[PDB]
Amino acid sequence: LKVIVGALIHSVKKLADVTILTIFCLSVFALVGLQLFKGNLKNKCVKNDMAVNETTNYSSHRKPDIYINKRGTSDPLLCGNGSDSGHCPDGYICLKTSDNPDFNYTSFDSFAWAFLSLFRLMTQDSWERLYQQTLRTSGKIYMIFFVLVIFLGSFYLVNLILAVVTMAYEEQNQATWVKLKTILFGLVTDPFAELTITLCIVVNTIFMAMEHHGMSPTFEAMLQIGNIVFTIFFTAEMVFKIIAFDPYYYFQKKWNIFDCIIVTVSLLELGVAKKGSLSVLRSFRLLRVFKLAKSWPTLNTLIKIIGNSVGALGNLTIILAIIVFVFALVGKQLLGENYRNNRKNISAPHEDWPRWHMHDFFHSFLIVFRILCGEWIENMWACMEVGQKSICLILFLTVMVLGNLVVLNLFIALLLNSFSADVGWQVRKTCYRIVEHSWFESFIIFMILLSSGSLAFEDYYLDQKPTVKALLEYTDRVFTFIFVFEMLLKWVAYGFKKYFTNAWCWLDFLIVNISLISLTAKILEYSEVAPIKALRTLRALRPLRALSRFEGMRVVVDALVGAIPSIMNVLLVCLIFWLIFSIMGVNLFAGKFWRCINYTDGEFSLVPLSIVNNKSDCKIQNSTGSFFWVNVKVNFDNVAMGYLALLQVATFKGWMDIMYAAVDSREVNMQPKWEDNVYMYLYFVIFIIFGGFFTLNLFVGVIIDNFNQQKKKLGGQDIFMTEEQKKYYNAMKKLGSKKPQKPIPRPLNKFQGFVFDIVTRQAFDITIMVLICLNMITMMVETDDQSEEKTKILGKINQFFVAVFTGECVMKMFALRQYYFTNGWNVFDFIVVVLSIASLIFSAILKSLQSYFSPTLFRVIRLARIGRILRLIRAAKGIRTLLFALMMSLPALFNIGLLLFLVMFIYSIFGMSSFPHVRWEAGIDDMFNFQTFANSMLCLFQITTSAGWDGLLSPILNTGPPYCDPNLPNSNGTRGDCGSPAVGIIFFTTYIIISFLIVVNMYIAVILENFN
Amino acid sequence: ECRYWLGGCSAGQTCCKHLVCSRRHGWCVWDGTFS
Ligand SMILES: *[C@@H]1O[C@H](CO)[C@@H](O[C@@H]2O[C@H](CO)[C@@H](O[C@@H]3O[C@H](CO)[C@@H](O)[C@H](O)[C@@H]3O)[C@H](O)[C@H]2NC(C)=O)[C@H](O)[C@H]1NC(C)=O
Ligand SMILES: *[C@@H]1O[C@H](CO)[C@@H](O[C@@H]2O[C@H](CO)[C@@H](O[C@@H]3O[C@H](CO)[C@@H](O)[C@H](O)[C@@H]3O)[C@H](O)[C@H]2NC(C)=O)[C@H](O)[C@H]1NC(C)=O
Ligand SMILES: *[C@@H]1O[C@H](CO)[C@@H](O[C@@H]2O[C@H](CO)[C@@H](O[C@@H]3O[C@H](CO)[C@@H](O)[C@H](O)[C@@H]3O)[C@H](O)[C@H]2NC(C)=O)[C@H](O)[C@H]1NC(C)=O
Ligand SMILES: CCCCCCCCCCCCCCCCCCOC[C@@H](O)COP(=O)(O)OCC[N+](C)(C)C
Ligand SMILES: CC(C)CCC[C@@H](C)[C@H]1CC[C@H]2[C@@H]3CC=C4C[C@@H](O)CC[C@]4(C)[C@H]3CC[C@]12C
Ligand SMILES: CC(C)CCC[C@@H](C)[C@H]1CC[C@H]2[C@@H]3CC=C4C[C@@H](O)CC[C@]4(C)[C@H]3CC[C@]12C
Ligand SMILES: CC(C)CCC[C@@H](C)[C@H]1CC[C@H]2[C@@H]3CC=C4C[C@@H](O)CC[C@]4(C)[C@H]3CC[C@]12C
Ligand SMILES: CC(C)CCC[C@@H](C)[C@H]1CC[C@H]2[C@@H]3CC=C4C[C@@H](O)CC[C@]4(C)[C@H]3CC[C@]12C
Repeated sequence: LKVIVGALIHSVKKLADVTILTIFCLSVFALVGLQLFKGNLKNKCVKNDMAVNETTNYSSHRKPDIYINKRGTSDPLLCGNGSDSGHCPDGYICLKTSDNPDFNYTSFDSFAWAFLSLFRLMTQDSWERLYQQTLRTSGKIYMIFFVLVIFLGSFYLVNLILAVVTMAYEEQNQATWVKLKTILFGLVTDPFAELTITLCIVVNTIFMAMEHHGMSPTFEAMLQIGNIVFTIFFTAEMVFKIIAFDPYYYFQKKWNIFDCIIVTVSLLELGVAKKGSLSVLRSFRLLRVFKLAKSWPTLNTLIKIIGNSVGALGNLTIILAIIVFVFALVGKQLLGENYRNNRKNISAPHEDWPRWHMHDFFHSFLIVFRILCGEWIENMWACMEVGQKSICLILFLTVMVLGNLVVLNLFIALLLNSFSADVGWQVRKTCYRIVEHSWFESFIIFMILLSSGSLAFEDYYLDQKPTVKALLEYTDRVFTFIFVFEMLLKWVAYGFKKYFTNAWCWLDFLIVNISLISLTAKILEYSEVAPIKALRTLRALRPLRALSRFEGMRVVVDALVGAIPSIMNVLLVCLIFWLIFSIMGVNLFAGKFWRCINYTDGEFSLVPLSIVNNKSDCKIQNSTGSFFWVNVKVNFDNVAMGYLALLQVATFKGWMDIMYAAVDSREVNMQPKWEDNVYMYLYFVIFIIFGGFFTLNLFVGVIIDNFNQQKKKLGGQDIFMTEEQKKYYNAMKKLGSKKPQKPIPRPLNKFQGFVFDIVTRQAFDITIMVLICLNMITMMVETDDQSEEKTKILGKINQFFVAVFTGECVMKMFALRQYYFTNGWNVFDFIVVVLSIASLIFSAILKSLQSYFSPTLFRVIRLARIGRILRLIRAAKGIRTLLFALMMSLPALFNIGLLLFLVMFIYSIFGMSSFPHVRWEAGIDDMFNFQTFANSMLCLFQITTSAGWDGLLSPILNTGPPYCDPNLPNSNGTRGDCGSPAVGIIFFTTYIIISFLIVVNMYIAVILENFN
Repeated sequence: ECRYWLGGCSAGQTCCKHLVCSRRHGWCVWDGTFS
């Protein structure tokens, strides 16, 4: 047992420092959340008796809680009194209720609730829900807490966990018969021989990609005769190569035995099976794309990735499946009866069952798969509601902890075992000196940064701000004119060839062009035509000039462009591996998504099976003008819609809405029935395993080895860093390399004599550390519904601890003579004991009622005690080292973060204009919309982690009633309140991909700065 | 008539169990259950 004990201690030791840092940072941010947010989740829009009553209207007051549910959901609308909070509708007041959202489980009102909320924010599990609730109640300007806890903790700590796993493996690797005439007549090998087969596969897959829901019978006949012709072609090729080759030699090879299986399936289904959910076998012909792997090195790499998963690393891919199945077994046996009995509590209002249960063994496997995909909070809420809370808590976290690590561990293992093995000339010189001057660079950067910021103010409310419109209109005109003149100056100074062979001055040639055609169209006629509107929407990419005029921006873009061929190759291989699933899903679910609903109050009710079964039933039961035959917005109805559905399934956003429609689908024109095709969940589990794990592993590996190649080619850290930033990096390394220290001259004089010794004592420092520990637990035990007796005690203890800290700081200032100020961490202690003093004094002054004293300002000021626990970084050497690595990465992190902020700004200015009038449906709220720049930035920060992009795109996908309203009296601009489908698709897909790229850039930067 | 997993049919009759004839080309297949 000593061997397994050593294995366990090593396994924890590799993750010991990162785990301690995770728990410490999570506890600190839990304290921050508790202190700033507490009770604001109990802020429901409780109604008042607005109309007067002759007699008392509070006779009972037992059930006066007239809540108002949020439009499109069965959840009460949250609110806040702050100016930046969410405001109640007319006739309602915001009140402190006694219930938190999400079955009274999502709250910041206590230590444990805050810890769970911060853990969920770390794991990113529907964090945009906690984020939208908190910004609904506390206020928009509190988005800063979420940015801090997303960029740090979540992003950085996932980086640290991933790098710890990678370091542990790499360590592990370091430790490591007249017919013979007809037979030879064959001669299959020929010019264009295998390339006539490759072309046939390409054309056949292109045929299959043209199947859709609304296809003419002639089109379907033409698409079936083509499939018949290609079956004939493949059968021909097979028999003609059987006769040409020897009876054993042909079937000796797996690449010919693969075609044998494919063609025998194509024969034994196209005539021995119907398409009664068996169109998947009709889609077995798509599997012939494996042939192109010989001419496609990246496709061969992906095939080798899958094989290594099933081959040498089968030892770890059999562990994944077996732990999933064991979790499923235990979960079903423990909670299926509770799920069945109490399904009434966790079901939708119109369903007898919840969508996600653990009743069967299939559904328990499915919830375990969802957990490993990274969605556990909602199912944990339902599972805690129905079954025992302690048993539910243990299972869901254990599956999330063990299940996610082994997926990452096998991801890393697969990432190394499959990837590492005259007057004119006078004027020309004048222009040269003018444009090369030091007052022509800082001026242009300032102007670029004032053309950026000027775009943020052109919002929906710009109509309500009349003078701001003219101000912005003439700050844009003058800026574009000055940019045009600056470009003309550069043209006069340098050569046209020197201009046109640069990778940046072209970018700004294009921005100048779009701005100059926009203004020219505005001056001239046709300014109100759709092409000119399209040209004027492109003004959001003007901030790309700061991408050229800043050296860090130049460096980061050049670094990412150095990997453009690898990126494009992986894009091509991923795209076509996803084409197989797109066509397969289209064949499975093409046209089977539509359904009838009841449109009552912006709340859609699925008509029950008894009254409606058909597109024709739903219409013969259209007594009230509220029965609507509508399609699910993300459908497998075309190849394009199929791929937007595949992207949503891979990104795990919009995932459930597709998994439900596909599974419930019975047939075409026939009403969906609950779990009629319950085994389409297996289909989705197979496109997520393959088009998720394996394509992502291929992309990672390819990007890593491109960046490693560039790093070893340059032999320098300046992949993303600058020259001055490299010097600053050297300065920071020197700070870290400062191992020797000068011993302090002990004060010989009696004053400070024994004081210095008692201060520099190990007993003294351990006492201060444990005192910090008690103080941490003291501010940790602080609940919302607390007695005034409890608040007084907490304030008294806070004052005592502040006094003790001030005494220690003054004692060190006295005994240690300016060598206290010599040390940086001692300086941090001094500043965090002068901030605690200032916060206490300010709280006392405000409590004297000098003016209005909002409790939120008291909470903000009370955050100043965060230093008293941030002082504990010294006590943990591992935490100190990881924080030092973070500080080391801050140059490159700042560069790539500024690139990400620039892309956020560009997409924000895009959204502010393309989508202000879209109706609030699922993720768009009065707050989280694209009518003002702050709201746009809230949405874009949210979807930079790809969270809620389905919710923010579904209102865009609306094209008519009952979901939206063409011809709405107000908001006449965007055809009422219906979104542009193609524009929204391009926006959200390109944004999530482009930021997936830039986040991978930050991830690899942090990891390679941790290696050094 | 009643051709099990042969892809026959092509006539005015159907096939017995889990078997129905098809559209376009006339073949009766194991549509009801597995072949
Ligand atoms: C799942 O849902 C059922 C039904 O919605 C819940 O049953 C309800 O449980 C509560 C709490 O025990 C009952 O209230 C109490 O009931 C009795 C009097 O009937 C008494 O102990 C108390 O005065 C109190 O009113 C409630 O009556 C009961 N409702 C029904 C319709 O049975 C159940 O608690 C939920 N359980 C889970 C595990 O989700
Ligand atoms: C969905 O499918 C079709 C429309 O696509 C609906 O067809 C209707 O089916 C009902 C019930 O089978 C037929 O009623 C019939 O009436 C008499 C006496 O009851 C008798 O012939 C049958 O026993 C049957 O009950 C009705 O005529 C038929 N309508 C047509 C053919 O136009 C069907 O109801 C829809 N829903 C379901 C649940 O099948
Ligand atoms: C049951 O009857 C109601 C009441 O007429 C039907 O609602 C109507 O649905 C159609 C098709 O969705 C709507 O037409 C479309 O509306 C807009 C312009 O309003 C535009 O997208 C299209 O050009 C088209 O005209 C119609 O406006 C809508 N009317 C109302 C009052 O809601 C409903 O479709 C019927 N249910 C079924 C299952 O047929
Ligand atoms: C944040 C994601 C988007 C970032 C990029 C957006 C802006 C694109 C421009 C970025 C600047 C860097 C791109 C290129 C870096 C690679 C290095 C610079 O690229 C040089 C190419 O422009 C020309 O390539 P050649 O030198 O092979 O051919 C010269 C042919 N002429 C021009 C002499 C006739
Ligand atoms: C439930 C049904 C649909 C699943 C049946 C499997 C079908 C879908 C396909 C998917 C990928 C295929 C595999 C792909 C490649 C190889 C390697 C080859 O050397 C032997 C056949 C083998 C191992 C194939 C067997 C059949 C296979 C597993
Ligand atoms: C519907 C689909 C399958 C048919 C059209 C896809 C075509 C364009 C795909 C299929 C295979 C692909 C090729 C496979 C391999 C290579 C080798 C690489 O070094 C250059 C690109 C090249 C030559 C690819 C170009 C694009 C390609 C030809
Ligand atoms: C130093 C010891 C106490 C551990 C430090 C963690 C402390 C702060 C944790 C551990 C258990 C937690 C308590 C467990 C249960 C409850 C009941 C809840 O309705 C109010 C908060 C309260 C009382 C929690 C407050 C925070 C708490 C006391
Ligand atoms: C030269 C080879 C052996 C080095 C391999 C070890 C390092 C570089 C590898 C192993 C695992 C890799 C990480 C795997 C997962 C991710 C998350 C992904 O979204 C971006 C890339 C990123 C962040 C990779 C960065 C580089 C990485 C840490």
